[PDB]
Amino acid sequence: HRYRPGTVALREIRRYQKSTELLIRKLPFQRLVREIAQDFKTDLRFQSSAVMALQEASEAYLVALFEDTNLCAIHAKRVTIMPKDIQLARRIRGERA
Amino acid sequence: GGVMKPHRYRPGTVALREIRRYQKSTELLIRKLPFQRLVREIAQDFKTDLRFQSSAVMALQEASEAYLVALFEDTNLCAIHAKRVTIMPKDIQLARRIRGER
Amino acid sequence: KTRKESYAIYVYKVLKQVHPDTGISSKAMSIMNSFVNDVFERIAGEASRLAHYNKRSTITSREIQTAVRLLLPGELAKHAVSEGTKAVTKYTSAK
Amino acid sequence: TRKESYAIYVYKVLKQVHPDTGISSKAMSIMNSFVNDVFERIAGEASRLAHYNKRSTITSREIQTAVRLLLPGELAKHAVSEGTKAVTKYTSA
Amino acid sequence: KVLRDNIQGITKPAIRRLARRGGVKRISGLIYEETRGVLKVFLENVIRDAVTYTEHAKRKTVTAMDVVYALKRQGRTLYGFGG
Amino acid sequence: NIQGITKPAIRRLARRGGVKRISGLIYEETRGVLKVFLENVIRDAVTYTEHAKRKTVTAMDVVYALKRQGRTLYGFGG
Amino acid sequence: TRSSRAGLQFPVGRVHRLLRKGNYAERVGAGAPVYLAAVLEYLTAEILELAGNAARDNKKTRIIPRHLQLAVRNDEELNKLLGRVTIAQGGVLPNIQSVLLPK
Amino acid sequence: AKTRSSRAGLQFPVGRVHRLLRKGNYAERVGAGAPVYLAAVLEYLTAEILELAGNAARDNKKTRIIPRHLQLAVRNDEELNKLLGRVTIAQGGVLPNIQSVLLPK
Repeated sequence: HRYRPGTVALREIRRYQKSTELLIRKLPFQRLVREIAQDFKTDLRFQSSAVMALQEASEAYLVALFEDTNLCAIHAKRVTIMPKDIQLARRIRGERA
Repeated sequence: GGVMKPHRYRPGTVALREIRRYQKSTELLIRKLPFQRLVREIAQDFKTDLRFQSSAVMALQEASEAYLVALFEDTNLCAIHAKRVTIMPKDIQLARRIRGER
Repeated sequence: KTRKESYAIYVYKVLKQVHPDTGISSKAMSIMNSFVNDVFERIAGEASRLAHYNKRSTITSREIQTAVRLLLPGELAKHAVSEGTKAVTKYTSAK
Repeated sequence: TRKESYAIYVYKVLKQVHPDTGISSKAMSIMNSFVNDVFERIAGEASRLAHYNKRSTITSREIQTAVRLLLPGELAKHAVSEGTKAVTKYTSA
Repeated sequence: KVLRDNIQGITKPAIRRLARRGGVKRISGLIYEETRGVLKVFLENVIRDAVTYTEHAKRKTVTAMDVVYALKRQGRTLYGFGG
Repeated sequence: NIQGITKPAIRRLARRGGVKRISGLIYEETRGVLKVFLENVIRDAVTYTEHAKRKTVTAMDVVYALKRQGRTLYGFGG
Repeated sequence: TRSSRAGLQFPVGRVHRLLRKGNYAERVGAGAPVYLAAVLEYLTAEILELAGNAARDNKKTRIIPRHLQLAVRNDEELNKLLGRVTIAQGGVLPNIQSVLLPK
Repeated sequence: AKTRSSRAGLQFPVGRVHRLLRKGNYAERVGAGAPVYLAAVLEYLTAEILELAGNAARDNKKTRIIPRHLQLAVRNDEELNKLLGRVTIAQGGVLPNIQSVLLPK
């Protein structure tokens, strides 16, 4: 049949919140990191452990940011996070100007 | 034969006037002596028989007013994001949650 | 082969002291070691800042206690203080 | 007793930049606080770098990289240029 | 002399004035007590830290430097009173 | 390159964050925030590496970079 | 050792050495390494205690990071202490906002 | 010249900086170029801030720089503001700013 819109999302929330495995596949993330790093210095090497630490920190930060964003969107009587929500969150945090 | 009064202001105008007025000056807004009494009480409950340098109280009041002004700024931001114009308690709680305060 | 150090073994002894029939994973071991380093650093730095603030040259047990009372939340700090004072009294008892 | 301050040097700099402009006592205190704060931050960052590199001394390299970690882009760049220039002048003289 | 209910010394007009300096235009009635609570929390934390420093110092009087140290501890550094 | 952070991956992250409904422009905004965050952290990490006179960025350098930013990380020799 | 004399498991001498080499002050008294080691040992005892509890709840024999994250975040005081710390392989606590729940 | 500041052509006291570094337990030993470098950095930051502070005082037709000026200066300059983004200035006040939706139409 069909699941009503908005149900499979709840299942996935239960699913992902119970595990801890990283959610971004490694290789694209690593290539992004190397691209970004290149702009500060040429011919640079990275310990895989360093890349893993970068990914850990980045994903944890993103999850926290989304938590705050969902909180904002709920406050705005909404259920769909929208860019303005992230902007408000970061602004209050003090990260964005 | 009577005495008539000219008119009456629309609401919110003096709010804006006050806003600019207090955004131009810097003088402290909370009255001093109640603040000192409150601080003395709070310290008392942390430990009895403490005395204070006035300058210490002043620094405390400055930090408190600064903190509160920033808090109100963030509250106003939240109020606006909630398509409202009156700040409401839940706005403060949201601000303090996002700030990482408890 | 470089002889790098850690807190592992003592963490394991404590763990046995609280949950005798339990193990721990290597990644959790490293996490624990990082936690110990972090707390050590914070308390030590707070002690040093005390020492500077009071114009004195010695980070003593008293500095450690007051730093513990600055850094840790209420109940955790209370118990920290109790334990530390206890161990110190014992250490001065022996020699 | 002697209560050291950066008051005099701040005055010198001010007159260097604004000869015709005074500073209030409160402003002077604030400036002093800023100076001390920046000093402490840079010094702590440099000490941290020294420790991380298992090194027992602070050289102008540690200070320079500390500045690079602390100040923002243009501010850091000009500060670095000034620091290196002062170091070179001191070494020559 | 005992001190009691000094939190209400933070009168409504004062909180309104602050909110004006914060850019607020229209203030809900319940905002005042919530603001009182927030101020009480913040003051409790800062005074706990400052009193701690004073205790270590073995002083019966709180000095501005104690306040400044406490504030810097809270990641809320203050200029204008030394340090 | 940056786009390699696939939209569904962003969805997965958000789900772990507790989000139920996601907008289109979100994905790109999240990409931007991630790019900035990485930029800061990697900048600091390189700075640390450079002062070490090493061509290989180490984990420890990442750790100090995160600690500077008040985003302390555990599990990599803290 | 000195740990033996103080009823601790944590290496006092290690703490003493680190206190010296970390340039925290010119001179270091005698109690301080003992006290700091005792406090550290107490805290890690607490962390391990709760993490083992969690692992038992999850029916596991060896503590893995997820257990540590659960113990930390679920507890109020530990969570406050680790306010600015992200634990590798830690995840988040299960939590769904009401309005998102089905009606 | 005798003063090390004169050797480095600096207004700040290099000697005082050197003492401070040594009396701060930042490391076992202190190099000779670090006091000079740090003094130069401090001088540069002070000059940069004072420039804007004096300019602000001018804008308010005032001969003396008062805290309000220091605030205005720092908060208007993006980089300085970022350096002091977590700092409070006694008597600083705030930049005049009113949200758009609060303006009458």
